[PDB]
Amino acid sequence: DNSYKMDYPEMGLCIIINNKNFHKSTGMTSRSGTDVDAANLRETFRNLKYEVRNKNDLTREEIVELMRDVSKEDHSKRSSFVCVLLSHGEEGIIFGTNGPVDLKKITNFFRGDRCRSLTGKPKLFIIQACRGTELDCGIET
Amino acid sequence: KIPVEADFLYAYSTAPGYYSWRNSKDGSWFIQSLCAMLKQYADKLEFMHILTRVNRKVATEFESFSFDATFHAKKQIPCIVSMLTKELYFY
Amino acid sequence: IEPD
Repeated sequence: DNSYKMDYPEMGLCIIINNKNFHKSTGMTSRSGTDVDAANLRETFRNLKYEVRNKNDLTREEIVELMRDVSKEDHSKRSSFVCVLLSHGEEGIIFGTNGPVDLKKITNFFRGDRCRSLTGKPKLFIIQACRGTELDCGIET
Repeated sequence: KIPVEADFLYAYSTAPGYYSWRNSKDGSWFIQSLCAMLKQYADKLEFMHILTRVNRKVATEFESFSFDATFHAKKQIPCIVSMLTKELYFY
Repeated sequence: IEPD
């Protein structure tokens, strides 16, 4: 009643975009350790019964194309949708291997009115990336 | 009708405007905690409560170490942005 | 530790 229906035939897709190496133009150092994360995610969502699809070092163009095609799939038999983004970033922006791409442009493909098969279904986006250059020095307890 | 922006959940690794930390060998603080909390609670807690555990783990168990004072002894708190209309259970 |  107060919970999303999670008993469809399939739990849903889990798209993991793992960007480790960035073009020198971007000027971003390799994201060492991200492979460990991607593998950890794969195994974690596999146990949660998700159809995991991993992708590596995608350009901004490829990220958008991938998301576009995924939103166009028929999710009628899927309970939900999960997308994990591992890469460099800024506020409201995620980086492709060759450059940045607005997070909004990616999520719009899944809007309740642009992806009818997922309307009313939980769309989860896990973002591991910077959202600026502020440093939290914290406070002692 | 339902809003076109409804039923979305954005699980950010860090607060708006801040750096997100990653361990070159163990992986990013956020992803490590997330997978661990999901493995330990995905069969008993609702997702918002799981992510809260993730917030506490990242916030209390992690502190950066660097030869560069600028990135040394820093903290991080993940950011849960939810436009969901119902509770989410992975089992 | 490295920043993202």
